Amino acid sequence: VERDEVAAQKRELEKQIERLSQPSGAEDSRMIALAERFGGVLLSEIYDDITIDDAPYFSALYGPARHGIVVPDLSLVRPHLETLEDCPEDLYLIEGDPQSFDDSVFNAEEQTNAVLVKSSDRQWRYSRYPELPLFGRAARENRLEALNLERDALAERYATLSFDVQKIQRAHQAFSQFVGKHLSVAFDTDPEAEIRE
Amino acid sequence: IQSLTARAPVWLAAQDTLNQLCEQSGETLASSNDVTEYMQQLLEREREATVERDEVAAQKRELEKQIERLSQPSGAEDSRMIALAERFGGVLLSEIYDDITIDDAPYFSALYGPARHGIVVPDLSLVRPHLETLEDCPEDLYLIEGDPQSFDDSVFNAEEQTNAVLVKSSDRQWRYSRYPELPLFGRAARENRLEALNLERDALAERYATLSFDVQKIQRAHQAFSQFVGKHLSVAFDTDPEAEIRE
Amino acid sequence: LAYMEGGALRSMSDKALGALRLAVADNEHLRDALRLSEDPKRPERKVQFFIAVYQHLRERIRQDIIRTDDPVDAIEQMEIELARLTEELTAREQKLAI
Amino acid sequence: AIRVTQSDRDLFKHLITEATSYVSADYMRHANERRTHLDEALALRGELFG
Repeated sequence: VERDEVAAQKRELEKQIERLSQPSGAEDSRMIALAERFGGVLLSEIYDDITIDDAPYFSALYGPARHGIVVPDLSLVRPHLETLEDCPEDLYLIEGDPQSFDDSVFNAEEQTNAVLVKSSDRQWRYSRYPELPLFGRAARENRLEALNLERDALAERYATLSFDVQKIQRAHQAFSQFVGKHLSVAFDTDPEAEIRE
Repeated sequence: IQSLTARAPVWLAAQDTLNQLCEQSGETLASSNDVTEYMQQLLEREREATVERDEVAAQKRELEKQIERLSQPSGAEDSRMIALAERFGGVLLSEIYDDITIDDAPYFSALYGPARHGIVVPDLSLVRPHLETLEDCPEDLYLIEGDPQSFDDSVFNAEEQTNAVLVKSSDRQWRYSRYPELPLFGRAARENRLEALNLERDALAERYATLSFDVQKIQRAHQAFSQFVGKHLSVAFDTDPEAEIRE
Repeated sequence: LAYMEGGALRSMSDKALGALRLAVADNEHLRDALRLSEDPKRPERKVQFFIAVYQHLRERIRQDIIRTDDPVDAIEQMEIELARLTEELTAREQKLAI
Repeated sequence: AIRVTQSDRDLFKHLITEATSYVSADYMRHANERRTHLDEALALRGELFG
């Protein structure tokens, strides 16, 4: 039972690691296609290399808009807008130079472990610092390796339990054979004394 | 005859228990090795039935969590939002839109996007001192300014399109929302959908009950065989003494 | 039991009857049958008492949750129900509200 | 539910056991008595005829 339990957890970890499809941590290819259909680049691809120290700050700053396309024109989209049907239900678009992307328009003010952004007239948005930020990924290989460490720990535990079960089954077979061939005489006394008599 | 007579009663008791045991199962046993192989098949059935049981359990947990999100008071991220709604002089937006019809519900849900479950607060400067204290709140909190009692449509640079809505959120920013089905706002028929979910979850509860019963049956069958071999092998499958005594 | 002397058989029968008198105290049909059973010169009466007991149990099975007609087989299903119910009793602890 | 099922199981398991033992022991005692009668008949018959 225990080795089966560990195998199930290792399947869960393997599923989680597989969910890190590409490059290390899955990114939606459909968004890449959309970025191809309009002159621009995916925002995470622009900040995928920022430092891990500031990555949580940036992710808090952008909020839901983290996944969006940087299109400096905004004239290509409006005609094509009614043509978009396969796109994600909440599509986000930003205007700026993809090669040298100037700071997006946020009236952002930094709080303790949080950010406050005056998004629009009569709208403020408040967000706290997360972990595993969408920006500064740097492939976030360290998380993939932490998951690999956990997966390997589970694999090792599974290996030990399988070995133990094999040992137990071998002992069981030994006893089955014994009671199959010696039980009739087991624990009886030595016949030599009676023969002497 | 004395030896056979002393031996007989034990063999007979063992045979009665064995017959009861194997008849209780579908397969008929004939030897020690046979009993062992039946043990192994029993283990395999345990570890298959348990997997189906656990998977159905996962679905049931997801269903209850989904139902629970739609419950109260105006189904939302209720964990903190209710207290956050009263700690400022505001009203939850989804509660203001409690009464909207099913036809305008998808439109409004697309329009307001992530901000559907924000709070209306007419000044937004009175929160500025309170804000630093917010360490216990959803990771993205939305605040809107307007009259809570007769809130006017938030000034959006909105633009209706075929089955979708375009909005300019900021200079050099736009959002495009496609009409969802079965939205947040209009929490009159969203009770209709949670009714559908209750009907769905009933079946999962029933099926899970049957699977758990089956697993328990298998476990007790293994317990019975173990008890048997603990108390029984000394004379199992031996030759019948009635015959030999008669001879 | 075929390999036992009559004294032990009578001892078991007597002690079983002692238990039965208490077990069957309240019922009347079974009590009448048991009363009738104790004359050694009319053996079939005892099997008739046994039949009465089995029928009486079969009425009480509550087949809403059980299906076996034979009570002896129904014991296992009651055992399974106890195990399953004790397992469901475990815990949920997702407690947070207004 | 656990309470109700506990009561039902206890009642069944005790009453069935007592009924079964009380009936079966007497049944077997009658079987043995018949065997003894047959053995006695055959023995006395044998020696009488011889």
